[PDB]
Amino acid sequence: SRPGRISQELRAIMNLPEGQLPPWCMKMKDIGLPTGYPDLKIAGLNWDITNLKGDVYGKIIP
Amino acid sequence: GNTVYVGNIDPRITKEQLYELFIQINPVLRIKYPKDKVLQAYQGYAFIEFYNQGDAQYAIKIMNNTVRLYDRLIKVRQVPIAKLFIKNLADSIDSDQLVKIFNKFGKLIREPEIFYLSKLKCAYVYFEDFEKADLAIKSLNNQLVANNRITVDYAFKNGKGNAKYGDDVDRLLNKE
Repeated sequence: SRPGRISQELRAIMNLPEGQLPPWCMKMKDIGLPTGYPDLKIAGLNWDITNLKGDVYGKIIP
Repeated sequence: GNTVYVGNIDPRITKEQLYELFIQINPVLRIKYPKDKVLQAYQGYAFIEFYNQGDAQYAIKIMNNTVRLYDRLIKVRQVPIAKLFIKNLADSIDSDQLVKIFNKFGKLIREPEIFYLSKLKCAYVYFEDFEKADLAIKSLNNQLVANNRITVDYAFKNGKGNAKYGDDVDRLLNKE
């Protein structure tokens, strides 16, 4: 398990339908990216929305 | 400093799943997720330890009242209550009289909060125990107090009193 991937089971538990960013990503626009992941890319924030596929909404890319 | 208290966790949530959630927010050192030994269930809360104070503080800012797991809103703080809606209070009915009327049914966690809709004097009353809250409903719903006929039921959060308040029982057992 990694930052940027969320399993279908957890997605179901979160009530997060596919093709949607997890609810905490909106707050990251205001407050900033994770202090422990300076190189985190999130689709639709600082990574092309085309990469939001399946379990993936982000990825640590330097 | 580097550990956060997580509250309001549906007991079906596993520890793997807590890890999977919180590693989205920052890298996680360990998780203490207490199990009630008698019931072999989890108790509604956990402790998540990050690597430093900064990541924890970040987590609290981002995660607090952002995520619903099994529909319930998760709380994140540094370092599960019976709330009733009372409608149609008389002008006479102080905050103090509410305390006296509901005291006899059980312990109150905080003082009442009074507010007005539409003319219509209402209050929130906060019980430690859903068992005690039930008695107060049974005894006072649709009854006459200071010549006004009141209603008493659980407040909206959609309502308090759901089954998954065995979290109330665990917290009473383990003394908050």
